[PDB]
Amino acid sequence: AVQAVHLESDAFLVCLNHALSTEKEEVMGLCIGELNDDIIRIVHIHSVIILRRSDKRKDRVEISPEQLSAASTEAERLAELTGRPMRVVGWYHSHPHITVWPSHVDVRTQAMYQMMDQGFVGLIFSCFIEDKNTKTGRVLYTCFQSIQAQKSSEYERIEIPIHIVPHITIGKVCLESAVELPKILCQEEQDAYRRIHSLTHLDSVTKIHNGSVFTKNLCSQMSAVSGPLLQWLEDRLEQNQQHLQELQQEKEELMEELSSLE
Amino acid sequence: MEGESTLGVLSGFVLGALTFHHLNTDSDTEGFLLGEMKGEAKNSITDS
Ligand SMILES: [Zn+2]
Repeated sequence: AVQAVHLESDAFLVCLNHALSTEKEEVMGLCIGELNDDIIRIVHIHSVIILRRSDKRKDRVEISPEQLSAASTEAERLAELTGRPMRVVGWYHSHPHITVWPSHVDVRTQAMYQMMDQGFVGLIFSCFIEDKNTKTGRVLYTCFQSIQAQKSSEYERIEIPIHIVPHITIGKVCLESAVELPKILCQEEQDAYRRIHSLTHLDSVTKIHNGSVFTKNLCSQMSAVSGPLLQWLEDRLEQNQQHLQELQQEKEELMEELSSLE
Repeated sequence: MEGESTLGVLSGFVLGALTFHHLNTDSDTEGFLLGEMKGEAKNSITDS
């Protein structure tokens, strides 16, 4: 069983931006990385894949072996592109307006995944917690595994130490993962519309209403997700230009300091 | 299977028209209802 988890901030950012995308439902994804031994068994998570949940509902969070096949294919692709030994090592989901701790169903699912390999670890992000009494906001995250109880079945939780490795700059893999969220939302809306059109024998004014609903939904998606994401990327480009200028100034200053000194 | 319900549906205006036809009749009245009956399937999911 795993003894520690290191998460690249590069991927923690993708997880956090995925968690804050929506409060109306719980969202999920998978974590790719490597197993390592040092000083102790550790899991280094490098990148994540965002996933679409079909069944939805409260507390009913599972990933299909189809999603596992897609994720393992992406893992092999990234392992060959990056030369890293990347396998699917974990999973994460969001608990909005809900305590960060796992439910007995979360733990049973973690155990069902450990049946694949006891080296599998779970993550949970507790998002926007509202408390007008304190008038403060809060956001938490935790890592966990499961153990068979002393008594029949009834698995129990166990905590895993998790740290964030300071990845000073953005990897391209995380940008290519973050831009998949708008694509997945648009694809979800499109699949809903396509399944709506299956009963072709339907009222025309009703089809206009459903088209208007589809347009309003994608307008909301662009106003709340794609638009702010694009604004963030432009702001980051401006920040990087200013930072490049400052670092060039500092490089010239240190070059002068070492040339004139000794 | 044989999980079957039998909801009934009307429009405000049809109930209004029945009420109007009645209020004009100073006695019991009666008639026939024409429309269509359609079965819809919901494949509910239970836990997993
Ligand atoms: Zn959960």
